[PDB]
Amino acid sequence: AAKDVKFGNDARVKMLRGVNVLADAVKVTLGPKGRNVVLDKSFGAPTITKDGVSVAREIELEDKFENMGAQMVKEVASKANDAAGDGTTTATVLAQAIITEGLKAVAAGMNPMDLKRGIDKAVTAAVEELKALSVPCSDSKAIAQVGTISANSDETVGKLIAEAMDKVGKEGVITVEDGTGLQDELDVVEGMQFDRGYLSPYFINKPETGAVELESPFILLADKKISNIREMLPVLEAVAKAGKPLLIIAEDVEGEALATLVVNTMRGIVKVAAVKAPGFGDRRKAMLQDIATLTGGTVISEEIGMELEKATLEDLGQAKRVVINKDTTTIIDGVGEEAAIQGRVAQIRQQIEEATSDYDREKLQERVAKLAGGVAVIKVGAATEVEMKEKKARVEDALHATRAAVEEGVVAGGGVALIRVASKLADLRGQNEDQNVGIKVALRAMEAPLRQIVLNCGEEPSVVANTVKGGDGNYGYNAATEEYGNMIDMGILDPTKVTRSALQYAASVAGLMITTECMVTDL
Amino acid sequence: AAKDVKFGNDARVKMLRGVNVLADAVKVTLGPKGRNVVLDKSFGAPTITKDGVSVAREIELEDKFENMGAQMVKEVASKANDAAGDGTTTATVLAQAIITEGLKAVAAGMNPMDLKRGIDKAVTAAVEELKALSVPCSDSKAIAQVGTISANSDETVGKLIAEAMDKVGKEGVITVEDGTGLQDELDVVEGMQFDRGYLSPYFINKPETGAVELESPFILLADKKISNIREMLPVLEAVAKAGKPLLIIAEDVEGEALATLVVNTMRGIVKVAAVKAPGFGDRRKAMLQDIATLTGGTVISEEIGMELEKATLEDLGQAKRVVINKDTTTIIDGVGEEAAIQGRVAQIRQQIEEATSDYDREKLQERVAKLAGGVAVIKVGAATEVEMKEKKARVEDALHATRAAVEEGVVAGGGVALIRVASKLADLRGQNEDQNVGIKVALRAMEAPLRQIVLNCGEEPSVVANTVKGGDGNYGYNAATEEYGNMIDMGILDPTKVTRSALQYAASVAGLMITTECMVTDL
Amino acid sequence: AAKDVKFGNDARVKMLRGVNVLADAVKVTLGPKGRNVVLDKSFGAPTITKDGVSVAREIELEDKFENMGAQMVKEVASKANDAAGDGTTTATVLAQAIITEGLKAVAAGMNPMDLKRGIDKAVTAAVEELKALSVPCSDSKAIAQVGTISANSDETVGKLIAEAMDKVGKEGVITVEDGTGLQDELDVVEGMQFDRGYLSPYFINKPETGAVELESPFILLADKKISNIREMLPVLEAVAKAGKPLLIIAEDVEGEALATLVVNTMRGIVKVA
Amino acid sequence: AAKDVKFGNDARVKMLRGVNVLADAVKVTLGPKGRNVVLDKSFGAPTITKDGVSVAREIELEDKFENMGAQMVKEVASKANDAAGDGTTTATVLAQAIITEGLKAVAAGMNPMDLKRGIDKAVTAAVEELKALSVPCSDSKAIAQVGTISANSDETVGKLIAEAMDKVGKEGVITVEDGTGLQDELDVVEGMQFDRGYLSPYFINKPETGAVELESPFILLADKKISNIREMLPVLEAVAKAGKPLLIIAEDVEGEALATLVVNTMRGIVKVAAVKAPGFGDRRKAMLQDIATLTGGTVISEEIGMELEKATLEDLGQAKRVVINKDTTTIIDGVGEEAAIQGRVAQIRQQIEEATSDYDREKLQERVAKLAGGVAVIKVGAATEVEMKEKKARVEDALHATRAAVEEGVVAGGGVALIRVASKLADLRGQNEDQNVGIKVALRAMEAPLRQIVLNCGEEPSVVANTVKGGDGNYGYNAATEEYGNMIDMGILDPTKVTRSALQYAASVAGLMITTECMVTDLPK
Ligand SMILES: Nc1ncnc2c1ncn2[C@@H]1O[C@H](COP(=O)(O)OP(=O)(O)OP(=O)(O)O)[C@@H](O)[C@H]1O
Ligand SMILES: Nc1ncnc2c1ncn2[C@@H]1O[C@H](COP(=O)(O)OP(=O)(O)OP(=O)(O)O)[C@@H](O)[C@H]1O
Ligand SMILES: Nc1ncnc2c1ncn2[C@@H]1O[C@H](COP(=O)(O)OP(=O)(O)OP(=O)(O)O)[C@@H](O)[C@H]1O
Repeated sequence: AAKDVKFGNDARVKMLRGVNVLADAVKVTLGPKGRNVVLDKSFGAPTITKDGVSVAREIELEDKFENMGAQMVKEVASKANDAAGDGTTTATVLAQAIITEGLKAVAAGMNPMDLKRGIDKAVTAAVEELKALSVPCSDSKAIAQVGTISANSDETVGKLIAEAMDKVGKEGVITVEDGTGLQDELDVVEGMQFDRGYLSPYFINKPETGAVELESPFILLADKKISNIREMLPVLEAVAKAGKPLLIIAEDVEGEALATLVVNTMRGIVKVAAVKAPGFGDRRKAMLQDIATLTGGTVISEEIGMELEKATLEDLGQAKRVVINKDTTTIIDGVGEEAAIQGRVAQIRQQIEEATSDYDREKLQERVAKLAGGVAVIKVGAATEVEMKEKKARVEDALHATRAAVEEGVVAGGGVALIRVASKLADLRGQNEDQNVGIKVALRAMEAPLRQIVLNCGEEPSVVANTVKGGDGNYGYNAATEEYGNMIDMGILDPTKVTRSALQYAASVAGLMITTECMVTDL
Repeated sequence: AAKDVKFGNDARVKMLRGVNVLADAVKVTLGPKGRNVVLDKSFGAPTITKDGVSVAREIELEDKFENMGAQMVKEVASKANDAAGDGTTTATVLAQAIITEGLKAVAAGMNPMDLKRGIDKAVTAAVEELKALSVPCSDSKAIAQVGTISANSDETVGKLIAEAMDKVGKEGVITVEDGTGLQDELDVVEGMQFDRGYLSPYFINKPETGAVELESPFILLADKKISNIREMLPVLEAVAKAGKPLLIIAEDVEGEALATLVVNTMRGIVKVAAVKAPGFGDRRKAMLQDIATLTGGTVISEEIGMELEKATLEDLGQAKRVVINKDTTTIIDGVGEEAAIQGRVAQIRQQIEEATSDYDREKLQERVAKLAGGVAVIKVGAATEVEMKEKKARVEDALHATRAAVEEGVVAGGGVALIRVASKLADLRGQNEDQNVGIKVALRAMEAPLRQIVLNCGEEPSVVANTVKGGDGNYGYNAATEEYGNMIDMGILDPTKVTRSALQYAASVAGLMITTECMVTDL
Repeated sequence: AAKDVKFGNDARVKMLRGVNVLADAVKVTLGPKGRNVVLDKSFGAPTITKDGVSVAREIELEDKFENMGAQMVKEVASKANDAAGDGTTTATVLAQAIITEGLKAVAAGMNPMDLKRGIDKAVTAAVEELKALSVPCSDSKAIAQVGTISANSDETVGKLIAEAMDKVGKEGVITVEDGTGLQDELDVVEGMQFDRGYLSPYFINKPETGAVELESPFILLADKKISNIREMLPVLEAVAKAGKPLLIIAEDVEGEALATLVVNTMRGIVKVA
Repeated sequence: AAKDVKFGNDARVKMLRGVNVLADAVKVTLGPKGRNVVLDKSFGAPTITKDGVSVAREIELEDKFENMGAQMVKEVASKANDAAGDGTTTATVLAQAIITEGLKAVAAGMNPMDLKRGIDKAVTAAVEELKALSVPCSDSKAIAQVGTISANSDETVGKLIAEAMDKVGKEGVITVEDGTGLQDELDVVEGMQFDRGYLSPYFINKPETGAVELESPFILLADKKISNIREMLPVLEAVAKAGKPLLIIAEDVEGEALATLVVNTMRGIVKVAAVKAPGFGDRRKAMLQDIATLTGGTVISEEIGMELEKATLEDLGQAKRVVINKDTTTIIDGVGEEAAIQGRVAQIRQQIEEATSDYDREKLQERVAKLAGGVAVIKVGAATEVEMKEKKARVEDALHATRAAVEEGVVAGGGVALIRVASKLADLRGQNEDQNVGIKVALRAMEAPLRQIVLNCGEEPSVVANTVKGGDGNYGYNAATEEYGNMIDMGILDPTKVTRSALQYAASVAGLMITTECMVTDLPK
């Protein structure tokens, strides 16, 4: 295709206009005074959201160069949300600040590569500073605060997630799903979780979240890979009139002899899914036995001799709900038999007691933790479908923030930690004055979150920025109550991982992206 | 198609406008102060790169004549990257200089093919001069410098590749692949390398790099060609529900009874690849036996009598990663059995000990070198996908540059050695005054790299060119530290092959290219 | 009126277009086999000429840049004409060749004023060499042939110029008049010549001729400046009573007297030169 | 006519476009290797010139904003011309460099007026540095060289002006005239000069010349205001009966008399040129008495009683020639007796002796200087009237540049003065980063003329610039012979005053137009 090619300042200004559009569209959602935005959906109702990443995904400009810049910054939100699930808006704001100031410097005549290297030096120094300043998160009150603040100062969901992590432990799995009443409910039912994903991206359902859900699925388990379609056709055939969608768990699933002809055979009324089995050998076999007992099913093996053609509907497992994601797949509620589940739990506990090898002990302890923790289910209760998915977004963001906080720790909320590390990093210098200018641009950039939150409050940013810079420790500006105080006392806290990942991704993409002079695109 | 035909100066100026667009878009990436570009991608995120040859590949102009010029100079970068993998930007810059000055001479009325002969005489003299001035590369410090400078003065990757060539020797194979952490990692694992390529260009995966990759492939080996599809259908059928993609190694693979119906069978969910077996007869059989033992597989033969229908999933080989390229195909990691691999290594060593024929000894020594060197794997660790591929590009460029340097030698970096050989060639004269002016055009063109690098630094190109021309030996201008000194001492060195190939390709295409009077295109 | 600028090679190719237009339009008629060129007239029949000056006079192009290039070459052609009297086609043909090759060379990237200096040196050498190659024309026969060739190969004109040349010697003065008879009339009468032009171009009675021809005029001789026309009022009254053309020779003529004389000339009451 | 506004960076880029247009159009002809520029005339042949003033005069753009930018740079060029007389191309080239880097820097988000203050500080330091580096031009050989270079490398003109100052000393008054002979003529005749211009621009007989040149006029001296033209009615009648040009010198001229004189001049019935009365009070009256002695005239005053109406042809002064400049009037070969002039010289010398006030003593000293020194006349000699007037113009601006040189000093030409000063000022800093970048913009802009003239040579600007920077003292690049050396040795010099004024007004207009945010203009119609 014939290419329009732009050089230097023209390319950079088209880039920056597109990036400014996207960053405004995302930054209008930041902070407790953050304001939700409407994303058009052609198939259904318009979607309200405070979730930055879905927004940033939805932007696509008409001018090709502006669109390219917007895609480059959409990468920031995508990477940030995948890493942490929160702070994508923060990452985008840090981006926009860094690109704007770096482009001003470059327009002055600056070398962009030295800016890049200075930005890297400053951002790594900031990573070390936040690691020094990170505080462990505990007491179930800090976690509740993280959830509440993450959900736009929603105390009910913060309390609910605090109760959930109290019950299932700091490492238990919690699932957010559609509720039925007007109230959000907690349902900790028996379930299972294994770190595997779908084999083919054609199993993605109508929702664009990337996780496919099954309405009362039918569980099939296997450790030995079958050979021909005809051996597993009767099971499908039985499934084809069982009533319930089929999820198969195997060591590794092909595309040729399953996916192509299940797509060509079925138009998609009732879905069929196939997933990998984590582990290998005896560990995988024991895990499959545990899953089969949880779902009331059985595991086919060469040694047993029981075959797929002999397998019936009652022999195999069944679950009440199953959600499959690329990162990790969970069976939400497998009915099975409660007495059988308890007997298997006792058997695996005695397996722990007899075992003495460190690897065997730790994997069996992982098994008992998975069985005992269960799955917490969040029934998002609200009046409407728009409020359904909006509250789902805020609840999932709160859950992800709590996860990251217990993974790494917490620091002062509202970007105050950025102010403090910027004050601490004022002395960092680069190889030359060029790298010093880059570090100073990064310094100027890290107060962007506070300024943008205060702007979302309608208050003037520079006043608050200087007021916090005059402060120290955990003194900052509660935007919700429009007053200065200690966040740690009042519970405005960010997870350390969220902040660190956001700043890291933003610095990396911005440093690459301000060094760009030739832009080549279709006309 | 109706042809618009342009003659003489208007044709040549449209040509030159297109060439100038492409050459600017490539030359903005040269040197340590070289600055990255953005190439659009329709399927995914925009690609920020410093790789000049890619920049050449995605340039196409709206005016047909300008598009011709751009394509004919894109040929330069393609040929240069194929030959050496670095210096494509240098080749394009030498082109643009030569075409512009030759067009000025032709606009004066000067005869084109005598200019061509003068250019060839000068460029062959320059080849001999650089061969005289080439210095062998060794000590693992010069290699590290070549890698670092090749990767835009990136010292960490230079140290890493120095360690890699220290471990796997100066001739071992090194693979660059996607990493997982934020850090670039070195993983020297057991693998195989053999100079063979894919049979059909329809096996090219989604990446446009031309090398297909397989995630957990399944290895099949053969020395006797099967006859019918039905004999090898069960293996495929077994593969069709094995879980892993199938790579077949054979003497020579057909298209009629494999490729057509394997494209018609699968839609591209899981790939199936077939490659040629290097060598012939007993050498090919021994290589297949070695590869089957490396992957834990077996080789089908008429003498053995074991048949494809009798072959099972456990009988055949399996690898962790395999990347197939047209030039050379490598199995990155075949698990197999470490004890079996060591036993095969000892057996082949004893085969060396018993053998005395020079050809047998050298091929068995090639076998033991391939087995002992293994495969070095570079896990490109970075924050983002854009930084994934950008760091991959710079690391691969460093790899190719180090390969070329150890293949042929090194000279002064930044074109300083090219300046020196230009100074040494001031006395070369052609058959007539026309050829003399052609030689002088080549002479005035060979200072293009230094000028363009210094311009990328934003500095005064003329003072640097004159200062270096006043200098001698390895005295030149470090662009990174903006100062004049000895390149050998400060480690800025080019591979001799890269520079020689760039100048040869550029001179050939440019002299052949400035002779063009008529241009015939679609309207 | 605002001004539109054009700088760079685009301007150069523009006056190149203009000079090519004018230069071809005038070079067609060069030589004895010079082809006719027809020129429109606002009224009546269009004139048909082989005169390079005549065709070169009215060349003026619609767009301003090539018009201005045509005007520069028109300037040099008329300057050579007033310097020499002939060979204007030759001058502008030489101009076309030199400018075309010069613009080709400067567009080829050489230094323009270095080129100009080289051309100046070459043309100076050509000038001195043509002094070396020059041959005296003191003979009346070559005078007859050159007068013939200049006047469109008319031997009668060259012959008459030869006889007049013999009449007034080497540095005499020859003046053309109109004869009522079908034969040309050659005479020698004492007269006065001095290199002085008219105060105003409006004094010319015949615009095509370019000179003021007066028959039996009263001649006034003055060595003083005519600052006021009141000094010329009795002179005008006397010459109007007598009824003949009037010629004035004075040291200087100021704006007032010149303006009043111009007004009187366009009135049609007196003939004053 | 309605008014359209454009504020913000759009206005900035707009006048940047305008100044780039005009600045290139004038920078092409800079230097001895300056390329020709062709300009259309509404009638006849187009003019071809190397004069920066000429090309800069008729630049105006179709759209209003860049036209305005062109007009600011035009007015600064003309202001420097009237201040100095030469180097207008230099001033506007410096203007282009300073404004382009300044607008680039302000568009980079930093404070424009911090930048302007920094540029002002840097240019003030440059002014004091060039004062330090200025060399006296008392030597007649350097005077001949600078007169040569100013008048397009014509050694004859510089030589003639050199002998002119040899005739009338260091601070004498010299007027160029037209000589009928092919040879140049030089004479010295006692005359008058004073800093007074015409009442109306319509008094100028030659619009291209800009001055009123009159031969053998009747001169009227008055110390009173001409409120009514009825006072000038008998004078007009007498001068119309006599038939010569008329000069009026009066204290003030009101609107009525000026309008009536303008009507009379455009009628074509009389030649009347009126100028103000120079000086003030008793000094003005005394020097008007001196002028009356020089021309044989009489001073008319209301306080004395004798009025403008009671004027005869004998009472008015007379002279052989007069030239009334734009703000100056000079009288050559006055009729009045030299003995009376010598007596007046003695009287004002005794006034000097009895003078006690320094101001009055200096006024009497300049009175005796102008009354005794006289005026040199240089009559240009040539064959053609066209080259007559062209060499006359070359003499005019060459001598004006020579006077600028004599008043202040001379430095090596070719812009290397600016190059050396920029070398000596690399160390100065400002109060913040924006003042520092303003200093840097001024520094790297004041080096532009060398690069532009080398461009005009056809060579590479940067190599010559850095080589001359490396060279120290008066070492630089002869553009004429296109080779290095000392320009003093080969006589390539520029007056200190012209370059100093050029850079001063360039920095002034840059500081004023950098700080342009709102740009109002009339509507496109
Ligand atoms: N009362 C408050 N005072 C100060 N900062 C607050 C307050 N409430 C919330 N914040 C800050 O607002 C941010 C949370 O807002 P929000 O969840 O909308 O965006 P995010 O965490 O940057 O990312 P995302 O777009 O994924 O939601 C955190 O930085 C938190 O510290
Ligand atoms: N500090 C430096 N000083 C001088 N030259 C340098 C310096 N750093 C790098 N170079 C030169 O820059 C070039 C490497 O730049 P780069 O890798 O972008 O381009 P390339 O090698 O010409 O080709 P390609 O487009 O394939 O990368 C080499 O010629 C190297 O000598
Ligand atoms: N031989 C020379 N070598 C180098 N520079 C020279 C030489 N002769 C003159 N110059 C420089 O060239 C400039 C003279 O340019 P030019 O004669 O076109 O007019 P100007 O003085 O710049 O201005 P104006 O427009 O008022 O005529 C001066 O800056 C002078 O120093």
